[PDB]
Amino acid sequence: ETTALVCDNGSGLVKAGFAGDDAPRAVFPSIVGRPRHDSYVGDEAQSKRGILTLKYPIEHGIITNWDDMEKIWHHTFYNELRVAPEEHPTLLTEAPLNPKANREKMTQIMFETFNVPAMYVAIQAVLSLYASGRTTGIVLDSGDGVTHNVPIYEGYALPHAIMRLDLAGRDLTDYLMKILTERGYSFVTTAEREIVRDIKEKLCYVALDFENEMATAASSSSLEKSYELPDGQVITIGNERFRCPETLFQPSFIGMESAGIHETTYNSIMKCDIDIRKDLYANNVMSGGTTMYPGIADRMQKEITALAPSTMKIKIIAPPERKYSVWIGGSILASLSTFQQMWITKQEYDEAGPSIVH
Amino acid sequence: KTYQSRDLVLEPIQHPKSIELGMPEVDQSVLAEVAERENVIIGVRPVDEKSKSLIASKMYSSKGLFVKAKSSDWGPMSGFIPVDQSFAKASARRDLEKFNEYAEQSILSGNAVSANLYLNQVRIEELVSKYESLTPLELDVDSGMYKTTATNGDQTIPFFLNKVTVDDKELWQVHYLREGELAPFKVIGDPVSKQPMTADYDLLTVMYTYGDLGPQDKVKQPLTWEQWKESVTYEDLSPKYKARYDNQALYEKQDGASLGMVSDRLKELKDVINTSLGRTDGLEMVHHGADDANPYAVMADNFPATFFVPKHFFDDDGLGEGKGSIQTYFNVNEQGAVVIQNPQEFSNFQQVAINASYRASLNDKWNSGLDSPLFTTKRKLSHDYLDARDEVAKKLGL
Ligand SMILES: Nc1ncnc2c1ncn2[C@@H]1O[C@H](COP(=O)(O)OP(=O)(O)OP(=O)(O)O)[C@@H](O)[C@H]1O
Ligand SMILES: Nc1ncnc2c1ncn2[C@@H]1O[C@H](COP(=O)(O)OP(=O)(O)OP(=O)(O)O)C[C@H]1O
Ligand SMILES: C/C1=C/C(=O)O[C@@H]2C[C@@H](CC[C@H](C)/C=C\CC1)O[C@@](O)([C@@H]1CSC(=O)N1)C2
Ligand SMILES: [Mg+2]
Ligand SMILES: [Mg+2]
Ligand SMILES: [Mg+2]
Repeated sequence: ETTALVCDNGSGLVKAGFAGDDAPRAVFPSIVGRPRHDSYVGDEAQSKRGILTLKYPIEHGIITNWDDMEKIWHHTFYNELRVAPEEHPTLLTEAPLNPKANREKMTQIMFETFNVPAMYVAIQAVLSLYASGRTTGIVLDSGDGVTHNVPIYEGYALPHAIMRLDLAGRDLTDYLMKILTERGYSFVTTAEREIVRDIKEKLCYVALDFENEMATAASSSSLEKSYELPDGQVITIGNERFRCPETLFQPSFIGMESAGIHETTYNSIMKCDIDIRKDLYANNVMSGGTTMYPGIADRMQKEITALAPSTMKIKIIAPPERKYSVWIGGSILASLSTFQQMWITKQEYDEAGPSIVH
Repeated sequence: KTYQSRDLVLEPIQHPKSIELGMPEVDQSVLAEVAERENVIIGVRPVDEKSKSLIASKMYSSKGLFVKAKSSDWGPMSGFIPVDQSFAKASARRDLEKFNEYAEQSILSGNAVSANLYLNQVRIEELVSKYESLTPLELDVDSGMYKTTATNGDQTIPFFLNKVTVDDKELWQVHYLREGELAPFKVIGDPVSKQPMTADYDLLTVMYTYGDLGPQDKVKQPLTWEQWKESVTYEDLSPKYKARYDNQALYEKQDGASLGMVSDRLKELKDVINTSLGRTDGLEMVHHGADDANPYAVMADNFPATFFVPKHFFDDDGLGEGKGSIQTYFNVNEQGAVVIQNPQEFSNFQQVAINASYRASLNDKWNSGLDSPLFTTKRKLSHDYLDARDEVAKKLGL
């Protein structure tokens, strides 16, 4: 009668908890800090920042530093969840298009290093769709390091139509730091990057009509907002509020030749069977922290409508808890005891090796 | 007009009742605005109705964690904190030895002083005429003082009021019979101003949107000034925290042990609340963490509670499509305070707020004394989570 664990390994945040719960118990930064002349994970690494070099083990949703990822998982089990991993089946999440060698290495660490009794690896965007009570639809999942379009039909992702856009939250914060120089402000350091991330989360929004919003900001101060820095200094933000998330729709703002999130969504639906397109258009689910901008669902509704045939019903589902939809979907999946079938047991790993995950 | 969601059925309130609250109406209005501005649900534990004019006057400071002795809710000492805790509210008279020791230690350690109790004519009129807590004053000729009586519960105790002139104000000093002898009544006063302290506003809980959940929601145990210094990097702190890093006395007074078990969200919201109330520089009403993190929580002493919610809860179908408004199912007063009268009604309110995307923090001590443990992780699961799980199980053949 052991409770399964659910761990969403994000480029910026790790979300961890127990299957059966409606929210993760632990949410902390995906960072490992080493003294700058023995190791800190998450909150403590950020808190002790001034005396640590910080590293991100996950780049663009993909685990790249396995030794640092082991520290994150050890901290998740022993310090955050306070569980013994050998007693809990563990569901881990992966980015769409995660290389086979990566999930095999992930499987090898779970069984050999943590000795889990069983494990399952789920695609992050598929879990978001489950969190909204659906098994068919198209997910736009945009987090800290990467953005994806994942069309899903009856529980299964359609791999040929998956779209990856490297633009995500961190690039938007870097872009906000950059365009803030255009009003005389200078944010450059790692600590200053965190102040800009906070300005972005609090004051940014997606304009329904970008050009009209730029005209309004240019001729009046009605769209301006004040923001108090930690040291008491008050700064003013104007058109940067909507220019920053506009990059999702116009990636050329940051030098990227890629199509915008509205275009990748449409192109993704167009790569799917005609008989299923109506089901994707009516079930466009948004998830991840970078879809949290006010006005993003309405802007996506307007943009998809202009691209899709007039007879098509377009619906954007953007739940208030969409920053945690991937974790929620993993909790739903791992708590259905009738799903104790697709889990890879430790006995099966001992016989077949890491390839059993495929 | 009926709230129906899974096993939760709520009927509209028939004949809404007026509930007296001790929190001044202006303070309720401020907290209603804080809830809207900050987009959080703020719950505050009861304040006795007779503390209202004391708190509203803005004259007194209030008791934080270092003053665990209870306020009194009866007699001439109503709203103040008696040094002899047999004159305090019933929870204190229940464990008299423990509460008398708290009162004494708070004074002997310098966290409070022993002050005399002076009541003006206005407070005497309030106690005699408005609340009927004291019987009319009878001129006892054998002392010069004016005799009055009060009930604690089954017993009637006499008090003697003496007219005095202190700091050019005409007041009544409270006296009582200490072992068959007339003695000045003592109350706990502020260690700096020496004036009697009133009860505080104890946060019952703060419910934050699911979208804003993060590291600031981690409840932390108090740290010593040394341990806190080592855990933070000076350069990243605000002027408020740099001052505490450079001054041990400032840290111990406004942080560490003085807050108890608290999250970063709550530390900041406490400052927002006190600033919005105009309660700074020693007159703060919120001193510590919420009851949801209190290991010594007593569920029976948590009601009636006042809840302050974001304004969309009062809109047509504010609770969601076809669910109606908060005031339809819970009693809401003129200031926008949702008055929660018992554990069952608090359990219903929490489930409604959780379904509307506001996160609960559950204290297991809240289940102590209940017929059934309403405040558990499983019983408080969001209905969107449970419905999506039902749908996925049905659709995937699971
Ligand atoms: N309210 C908000 N408004 C705008 N952006 C936000 C908001 N909240 C979070 N973000 C951004 O979302 C990111 C964190 O979200 P999330 O947890 O979904 O990412 P992740 O899972 O770590 O990353 P990935 O899935 O891309 O590997 C950060 O860029 C953060 O700044
Ligand atoms: N977050 C917390 N962490 C640790 N202890 C806490 C926390 N919240 C409350 N406490 C404990 O509960 C106490 C709060 O109650 P307190 O204000 O002293 O009395 P009360 O029951 O409200 O009556 P009066 O205020 O005296 O009228 C103080 C402390 O002993
Ligand atoms: C509050 C919070 C937010 C977040 O999303 O944090 C994650 C993880 C974080 C790691 C470094 C930082 C100093 C530590 C903790 C902050 C965690 O980096 C991020 O802020 C990066 C850099 S700026 C940006 O937008 N993303 C995202
Ligand atoms: Mg993610
Ligand atoms: Mg109190
Ligand atoms: Mg208190």
